[PDB]
Amino acid sequence: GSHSMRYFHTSVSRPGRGEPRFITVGYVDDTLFVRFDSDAASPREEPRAPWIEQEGPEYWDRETQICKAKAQTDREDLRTLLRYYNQSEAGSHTLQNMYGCDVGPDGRLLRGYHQHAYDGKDYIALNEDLSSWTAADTAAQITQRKWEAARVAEQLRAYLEGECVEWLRRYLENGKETLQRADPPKTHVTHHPISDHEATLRCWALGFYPAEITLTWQRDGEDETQDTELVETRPAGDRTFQKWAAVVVPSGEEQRYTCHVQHEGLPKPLTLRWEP
Amino acid sequence: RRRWRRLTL
Amino acid sequence: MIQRTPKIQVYSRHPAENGKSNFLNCYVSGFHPSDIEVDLLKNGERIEKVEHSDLSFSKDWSFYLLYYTEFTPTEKDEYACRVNHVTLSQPKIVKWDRDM
Repeated sequence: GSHSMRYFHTSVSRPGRGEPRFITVGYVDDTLFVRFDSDAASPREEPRAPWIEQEGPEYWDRETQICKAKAQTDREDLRTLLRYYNQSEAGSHTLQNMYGCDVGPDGRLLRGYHQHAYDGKDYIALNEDLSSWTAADTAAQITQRKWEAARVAEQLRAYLEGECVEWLRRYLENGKETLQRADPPKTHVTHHPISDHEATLRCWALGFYPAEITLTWQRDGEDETQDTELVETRPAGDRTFQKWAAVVVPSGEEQRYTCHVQHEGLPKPLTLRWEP
Repeated sequence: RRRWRRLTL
Repeated sequence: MIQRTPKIQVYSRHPAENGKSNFLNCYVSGFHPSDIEVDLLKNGERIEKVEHSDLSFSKDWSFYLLYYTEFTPTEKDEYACRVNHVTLSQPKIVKWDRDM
């Protein structure tokens, strides 16, 4: 199906405790494949998936160079942001950057991304046109002016339409055993009496990949959007994910409830019920 | 692979 | 500055079977800032040498981390995750319930 590549970056200042810590990770879809941590014993970008290990020493050298340079620009940027927001040097602040691309089943570019956040809030983002900017405030507008002057968007468009797509294609081929395999959820419903007149029905999805999934409870065919407790999809640690959806039902009415499961690993949506 | 060129805000 | 309190889930990698080796997970998500402290507890005491994922974040910029350790569940042994964060007046303890 469709695929994505993303590089995430986080620098966190710590005044009086040395220089900011820098951590960057790369993903293809929901698979971590590279990492770099500035606090590591001897910081290098490291592989985190088998299909990237075949890349030569030249690949790792170049990647590590970029990671180290990005740690440095983040340090400069954190200093710049203190100025832009008239902030003291006393506090810890956070700078985040994500960039990457989405491709369709045939490998064509769907969308490119390049965005920043400061202290957990939107800062500046490259628009979908890969040519214009959305700045969140007057500080971000200062960055926008600099980046428009330097024709940064044009550079990003070139990368996102070119190398991003091409290297994603390469990774998808090299990791075709895993990246191009969807694992369907293993599903079941559990029942737990709360009291004499109420019971919890919990619909489970386990062992699935990728993470995207929809779990919905129906009562007499009606979506129970507003009464369903839905946990955040969580990693099992073996590359697969887990999720559940729960409803509180009047006792004796269990069979009026159906759980519905949609996942790309499934040929068609599943319907299940509690099986006493 | 990552974008080579540096960028500051 | 905006602050977001962590969502916390404590669970096993595989369905729990007494006497069978497994992994105990504590997944913290949806938080900001990124500074967080997470312990896994066995009968109220901290488990040594717990591993964790590298800091990453969701589309809304909020952070997530997975802390994990190999464990062999029993009937008697109680497990939990203890989380501290700036948004918390006191560390939050979430007990492992093999049905959650």
